[PDB]
Amino acid sequence: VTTDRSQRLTLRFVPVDREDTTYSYKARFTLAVGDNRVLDMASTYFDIRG
Amino acid sequence: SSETNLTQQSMPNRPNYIGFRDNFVGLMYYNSTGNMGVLAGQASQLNAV
Amino acid sequence: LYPIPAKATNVPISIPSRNWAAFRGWSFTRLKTKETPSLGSGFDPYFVYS
Amino acid sequence: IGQTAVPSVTQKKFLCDRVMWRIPFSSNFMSMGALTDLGQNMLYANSAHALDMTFEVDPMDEPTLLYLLFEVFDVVRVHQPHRGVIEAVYLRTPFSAGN
Amino acid sequence: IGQTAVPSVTQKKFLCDRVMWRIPFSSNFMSMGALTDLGQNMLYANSAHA
Amino acid sequence: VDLQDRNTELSYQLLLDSLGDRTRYFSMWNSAVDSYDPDVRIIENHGVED
Repeated sequence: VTTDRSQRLTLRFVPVDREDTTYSYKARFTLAVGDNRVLDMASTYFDIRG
Repeated sequence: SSETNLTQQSMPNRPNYIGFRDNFVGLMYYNSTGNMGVLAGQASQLNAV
Repeated sequence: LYPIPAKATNVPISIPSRNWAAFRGWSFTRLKTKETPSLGSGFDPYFVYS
Repeated sequence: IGQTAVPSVTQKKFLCDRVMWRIPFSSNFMSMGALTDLGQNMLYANSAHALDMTFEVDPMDEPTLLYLLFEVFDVVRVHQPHRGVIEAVYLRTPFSAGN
Repeated sequence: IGQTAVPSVTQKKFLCDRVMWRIPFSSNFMSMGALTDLGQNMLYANSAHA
Repeated sequence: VDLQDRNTELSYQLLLDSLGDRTRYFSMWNSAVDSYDPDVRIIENHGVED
């Protein structure tokens, strides 16, 4: 069921690129799912501060 | 300031509640071909969305 | 489009990782900012030129 | 000029102005077709690459822009199957934006 | 120094004049071989990290 | 399906030159290319026949 290798439960990524136009904002992330892991995309969200 | 202006009356300004929409509706572009989001397998770059 | 500050002389730029299949090459040129409107808006109040 | 000509130094420069500078991504810089040979190597390369460019440029007293064109296939295809309707598929091969 | 010695504060530093600092990409920081154990790990030999 | 990083106006000015001759003016499409006097641009100072 559970691994006993050292491994994070939660990852935070930062925009590899961003754009800041007059009417909208873009961010690009390299979402990297490593070997022997699987990501239920329902667990993801974008954390915005402003 | 004047003797007539003692007789002014004031009324509270109308309540106006401002915040984000339910579930953050509208904060992300969905259903717009002009600003379409991307979830693509690097390095084929075929967008899955 | 990328900004060149007043009296700057090296203008570095980078593209985040992507795929270059059917890529054709580059063309490039230099513009003044006051002679360039931003098309990202319905109107450009900083475009003081004609 | 003449018999009293002052000691002298030379300045060489050029213009070309309606132009914008071009660099073909092609194994030798010729036009051998619209879809270049390196553009096809990068298909069968099946891998992502990053890019840096550094432009060195003369200083100017006023703010200026570098303008780049990443040359690309930006295209549409258009279908018209009944009296009422039109349906367009767009593509942009490098630097895509969806469908 | 001496009987009229003045109240004093200590300052500490080091010099290192021909070295260049090193950080081995080795799982325990030792040199066990010229091709390290992380440089042929399951992760770093398979996936394109940033 | 338009995009913020296309340049349709410039693209037309180049395609018209590739199709025909821009030195011929046409009032219908207000077609009359921006030009300069080259003798102003690059001064040929022959002096004067005086």
